Amino acid sequence: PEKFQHILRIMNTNIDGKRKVGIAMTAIKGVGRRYSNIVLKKADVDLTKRAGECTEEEVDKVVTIISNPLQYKVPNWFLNRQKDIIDGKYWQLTSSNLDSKLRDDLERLKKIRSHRGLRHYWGLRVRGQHTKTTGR
Amino acid sequence: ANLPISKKRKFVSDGIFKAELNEFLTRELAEDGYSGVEVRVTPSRTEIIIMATKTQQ
Amino acid sequence: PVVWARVMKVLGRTGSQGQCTQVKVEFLGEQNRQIIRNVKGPVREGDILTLLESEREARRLR
Amino acid sequence: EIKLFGRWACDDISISDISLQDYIAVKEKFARYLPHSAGRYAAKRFRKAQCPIVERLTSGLMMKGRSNGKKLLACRIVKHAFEIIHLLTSENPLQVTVNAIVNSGPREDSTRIGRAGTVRRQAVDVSPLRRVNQAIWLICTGAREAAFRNIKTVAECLADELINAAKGSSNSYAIKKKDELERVAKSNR
Amino acid sequence: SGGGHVAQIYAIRQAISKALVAFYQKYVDEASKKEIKDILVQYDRTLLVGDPRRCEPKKFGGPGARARYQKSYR
Amino acid sequence: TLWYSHPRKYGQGSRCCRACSNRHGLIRKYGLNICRQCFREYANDIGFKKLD
Amino acid sequence: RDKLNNQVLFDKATYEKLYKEVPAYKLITPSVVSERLKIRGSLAKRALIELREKGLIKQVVQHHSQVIYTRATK
Amino acid sequence: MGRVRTKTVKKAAKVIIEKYYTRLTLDFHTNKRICEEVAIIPTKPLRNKIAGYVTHLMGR
Amino acid sequence: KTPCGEGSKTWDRFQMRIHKRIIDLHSPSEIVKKITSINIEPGVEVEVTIA
RNA sequence: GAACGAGACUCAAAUAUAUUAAAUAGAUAUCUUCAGGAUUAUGGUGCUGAAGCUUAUGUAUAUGUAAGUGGAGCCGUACCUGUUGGUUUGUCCCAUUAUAAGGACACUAGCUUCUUAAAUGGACAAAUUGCGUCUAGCAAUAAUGAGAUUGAGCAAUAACAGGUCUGUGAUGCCCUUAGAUGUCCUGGGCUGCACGCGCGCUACAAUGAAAGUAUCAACGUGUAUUUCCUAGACCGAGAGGUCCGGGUAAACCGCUGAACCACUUUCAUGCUUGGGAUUGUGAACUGAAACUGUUCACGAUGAACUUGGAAUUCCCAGUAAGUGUGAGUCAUUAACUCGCAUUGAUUACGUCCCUGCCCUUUGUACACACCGCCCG
Repeated sequence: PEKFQHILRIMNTNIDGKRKVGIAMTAIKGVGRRYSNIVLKKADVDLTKRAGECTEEEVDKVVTIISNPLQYKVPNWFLNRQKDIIDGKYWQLTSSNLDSKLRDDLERLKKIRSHRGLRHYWGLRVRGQHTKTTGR
Repeated sequence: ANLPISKKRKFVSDGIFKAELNEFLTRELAEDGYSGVEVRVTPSRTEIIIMATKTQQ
Repeated sequence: PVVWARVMKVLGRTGSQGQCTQVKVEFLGEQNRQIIRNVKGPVREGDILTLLESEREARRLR
Repeated sequence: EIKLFGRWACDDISISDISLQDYIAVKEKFARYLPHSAGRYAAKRFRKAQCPIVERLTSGLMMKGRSNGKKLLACRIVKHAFEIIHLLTSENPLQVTVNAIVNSGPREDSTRIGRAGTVRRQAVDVSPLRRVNQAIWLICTGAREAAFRNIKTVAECLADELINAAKGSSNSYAIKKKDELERVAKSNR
Repeated sequence: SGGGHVAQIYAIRQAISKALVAFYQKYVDEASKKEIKDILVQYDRTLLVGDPRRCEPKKFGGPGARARYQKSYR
Repeated sequence: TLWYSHPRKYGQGSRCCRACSNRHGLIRKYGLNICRQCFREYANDIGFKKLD
Repeated sequence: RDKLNNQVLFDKATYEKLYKEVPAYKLITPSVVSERLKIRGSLAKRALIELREKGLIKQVVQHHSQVIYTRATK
Repeated sequence: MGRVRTKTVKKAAKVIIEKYYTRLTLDFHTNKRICEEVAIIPTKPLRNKIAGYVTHLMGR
Repeated sequence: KTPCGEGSKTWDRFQMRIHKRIIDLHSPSEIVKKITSINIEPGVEVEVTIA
């Protein structure tokens, strides 16, 4: 049966809740397509259920544990951004704060004038491979 | 060699010893017209003969 | 239409190699009126084909 | 006997197209359960003329790079496709395909003299051992384009059209491009 | 041992067809000589042949065994 | 000593070609170090008949 | 263009219409599930699990990515 | 597909006209075996090419 | 194959087959190296383990 | 009598293991924990406190289980399966530390099919209604493991202004060396990128994709001032860490028990978990030392691509193509090439159109040879 929600909404995006949550709830920006099943079975929800169910009485647990990953039994190497090292907090930024200090991290790369951040400014392919014919 | 190395290198580590020799006997004794060799690794000592046209050289 | 067509001979690959190996098709009701077609397709003796047009003769046998 | 290939029968099927039998010793003298003969079918000019209609389309779905080199996966599809044919009017796929390929082959006329200044001088007859040599191929092309993107999967789509190609125009799966070239080749001769 | 999956499946079907020609010819029966293979000259089911096909060697200059990469401007 | 650089026991340069001192053409599949271009005619006589 | 306005939706508000079905159904797969609209394939894995009454229905075999049903007709 | 025995098989094919007219007959496997003593074939598997010809020689 | 390998890529092969045959024994100590240097000839070195 | 080239020969492998035959590989029998078949045969026997489980627990884990409990089980034997290990000159032994020989006995109580090529073994077609001409009735598919296992190595005459002086202690002459081009001392570069071009890799998914679950390779490589193949524990989300073991190799990895393919579930064909380009942070590894980078995983990002214009490649059978693995250089890094196995089609079974190459006949005013010569 499916007559319940047909839509969802969390912080920073509206979840298009049509698909099954094993492939659906990674549409939040900052969550890997295996990181959902890492969190959701720790979030005590049945993964075989589609996203027409799993409304707010199941979303209530999943929202704060993104803000508190370390207090919810996930190790810090299985997190997105540990080793900041600025403030030392092993974070996981998501969909607003992913891009908030994205430019601020390479702002230091313009303060320290390093060629990694200069390649960000000049425009290349992301890493240091050959620019004889990639160069676009 | 006091090493227990197996047959896939024994026939070439002592095996290129005859080809590195083959121009060394050409170069050092070139006064004779050095023709060829015959080596025989016997127990406790090895001997190699050298054929030439000028043999009291 | 489905007018019967049995074969007599398979030839060299004329048609400038479309392997259009021509033939001298024999029919059922007669044995003497029967005459050439230039078919496409490899043929053994005994290929009982059925042809549409019995009016084309294609008179450039090689 | 050695009928009942998986489920039904290998006998009780003989259409006498007049006089377009004397085709192939198909399986009345060549009883089988699965078509997996191993390797040797390209050794003489005519080895597959002593070999059934039902061999070649099993291996005939092996194209497009990531789908060739898989025959026993392809025989799985077509064996399970064969009871879709038991679900369409409950007719066995022997007189579904052999009644297809009478009409699923381009009849007699195809257009090739293309090494000349034009192309239009064309074949008087097509040999029936080359009718079936691509009549099995026309339905493979219709099998991919039906099951390409979103429509309906490979297991039902080729069996969707074998009795629909038992006679004429349903759509342009393959029935058109069996009738496309035949009217051209008499518009050219 | 050896081969892949269906190589051995093509071999274990050979196995007892290898045996009834090698174990009916000593004590059992000589009706079991000729109707061994009247069943299998109607078929032969590639069962009494030492199949000579084998993976042919790869030659130089290309990736295939009998196929060498080109289109290099001519 | 001082400025006596490159402890060359990483990478082939320069533990290479005791026979002919050719750097970038080394062959090592039995441990020979013999300039493989020279090896094409040194193969006789070190066995190495082309049987096929 | 079958862009299929669709949420992956269980919808037992059409399961009283999921016995409109079997007259005159004959070829029911999750791929010919496109006959009914609101076409699914993954909740339509679930949608014919309880279509196995062995009465008014018949299947051949369940298989990975291969499901085929029909009517047990007269 | 040579349709005659092609290369230099008259090393034996015209020495058996008078020097070995007899000492053989129409059997192909007999004169398979008589060739080994009449000439020192140094690598043998040339032998049946210069033995198998007598099936065409004595018939002609 | 070619030195300074510019042009018409070609390859060569260097086969060298080492063959060996094994013969058993259960015998006293020195009765086999009474056949020490016969028949010795270049290419073969014969190993015998008395254990 | 010409002679070389081509044939012929040489290799792999198909092929008879008849013969020679075993650290290995083994078929075979034998023996090693009733191996469930009281659903092939059978006994002490079962509702009668038995197996099982409760309590206190006896090294401040033997945990039997009698007692609590339980309602019926514990115990006998086997044709078949399933076994440590031992029967390759044996069953007892003589002898020997023990094996072999010595005896009886089988009087072979593990042999040569496979693994292993040692040597031999193996295609010639007699016959094809037409006086194809008293010479090729090649319709004998047959016959047959085989019409070659058929793939390869060698490769003449003639030369090119093909490539290499930066393969070398092959080298002319040239050049520079007390102001070195050498030799290098350090680092950078060969990886610089608005662009053109080349061979490739990965994909553009629902024959698929995803997590499990079934299970088979072959070619071979394998450490010795050691830095390699690797077993088996330990510690680790993983990368990787500690401590020991085997293999100089048919012995150990290793039944090299590889990968798609097989099955089941999860995704429904959404530019979506198709696809992984890009990119931040951490965790690591070798190199003294790692940055338009030396590689390797973890979370995160999810670019183009929905099959590719003009054109243009490779190939006729275990081939193409799919899928792996070995080896090469290798401290570390393979998308590369040299091998190898595995899955295994289509479509010819042929012509000279296309583009080349040969043969002559023929034209020529060309002969640095039609990229010619050459006219106003």
